[PDB]
Amino acid sequence: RKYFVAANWKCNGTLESIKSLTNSFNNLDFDPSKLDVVVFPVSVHYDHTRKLLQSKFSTGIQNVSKFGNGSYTGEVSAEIAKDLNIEYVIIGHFERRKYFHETDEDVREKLQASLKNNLKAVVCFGESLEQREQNKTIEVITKQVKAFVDLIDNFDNVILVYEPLWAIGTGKTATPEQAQLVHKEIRKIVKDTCGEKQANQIRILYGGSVNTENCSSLIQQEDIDGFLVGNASLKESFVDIIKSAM
Amino acid sequence: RKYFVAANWKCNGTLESIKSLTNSFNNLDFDPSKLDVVVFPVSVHYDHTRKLLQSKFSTGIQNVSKFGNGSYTGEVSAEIAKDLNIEYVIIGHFERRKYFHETDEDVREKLQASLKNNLKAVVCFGESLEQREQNKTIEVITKQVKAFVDLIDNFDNVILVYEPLWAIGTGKTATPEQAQLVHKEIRKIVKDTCGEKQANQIRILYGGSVNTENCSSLIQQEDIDGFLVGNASLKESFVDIIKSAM
Repeated sequence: RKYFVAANWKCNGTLESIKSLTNSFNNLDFDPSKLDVVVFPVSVHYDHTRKLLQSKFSTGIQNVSKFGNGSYTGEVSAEIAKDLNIEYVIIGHFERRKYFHETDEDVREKLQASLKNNLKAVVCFGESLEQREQNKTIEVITKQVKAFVDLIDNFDNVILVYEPLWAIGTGKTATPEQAQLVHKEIRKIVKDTCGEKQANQIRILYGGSVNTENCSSLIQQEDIDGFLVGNASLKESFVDIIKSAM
Repeated sequence: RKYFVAANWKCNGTLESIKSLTNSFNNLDFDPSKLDVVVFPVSVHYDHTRKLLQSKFSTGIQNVSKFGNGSYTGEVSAEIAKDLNIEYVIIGHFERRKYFHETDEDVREKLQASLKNNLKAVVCFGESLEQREQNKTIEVITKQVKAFVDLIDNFDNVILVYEPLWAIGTGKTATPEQAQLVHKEIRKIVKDTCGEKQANQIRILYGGSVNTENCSSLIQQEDIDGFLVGNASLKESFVDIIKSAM
């Protein structure tokens, strides 16, 4: 399984800043045929980033519409993402599940639009603090996954990401092994709703806080196939994280 | 005062369709100092459009984040737009109030955010079929207007837009004379809480269905200063609409 290393710049950046960060990322010489590296900039920051990052790097956008083209002010569609050659899309990131009310229903509609236009989706999920304290993890992750897992046609064009929300700001932090458990559990869920084969080929990323100190300790985990890094990806040392996957 | 005319492409357009159109747009010789003509392409189309369209044409985005920069996957913060030199932004467009639960609170917030970053806004609002149908347009409009209007300090950088939602859809169509009324009321509300000066200098575009055949009928109205043209702006004929205002 090809390790997956994604950079989620979220809503951050300035022309000059990306210039620096990208020029930095370029220095690391990696073989994309062995490893996948994806940086997701800000909608309006896309064309800037793409023309700065050497092709070895892959790029997507942090979001896609649930509708096709038409009267949907403020929305970018998979239709457009395609004609613009954007290769990946993040869907269901908890930050949009929270501040914007996106739902499983929406994530399904979004996953479907993307695959129909040949986009590659990086779909996210993960139980909450309260949900975990109710020993309802496996349960939630199943309801979540089973909400779109049926739409995947080619298990190399859809990337799963686990977001341990139960830690998102509480001093807490999933141990490289605690994450590992949920992971292997996600995959099982995949096995029994798609087939032993499928699950052994779909990549499942970690979503918790990632960085230089734990990256290698994480990727090394049995069922963690890389990660969707947040703030650590806005610093030039991010190259160190990519390495841990080389 | 200065007539304002904008093209709201919404979620429509490919790299080529835009190349071609924009060109059909350049041909029209108008003074950008006597009239305002603004185009709003899809986020991942701003750069492409901006470069292809000439200076006489102002360009902007269709939505701006209510939050500043930070962990907000999927959003575009006003500051990022300021660093990008995006001059205009649309806010509270009914489609975003509907499909996405944007509120009067949000609008208020995004406007205050846009202005902090020297952006120029085109804020939208209007009542529903049920609301007009129960005689309340003036009650609604005032609320929606009193909701954010006070933030305005330079009555040239914020442009109000009315949207006859009660028609939009209902196979109906507000008449020029009707639109005019609502417009004089909006103006008044601007006056009542900002002063005659502010009031008589702010522009209030139409926002209902505008086309090569009724633009005249509306612009002519004395409380109509231009419009937020939809589908028609995807055609080369849009120019004739700019013309109705020059």
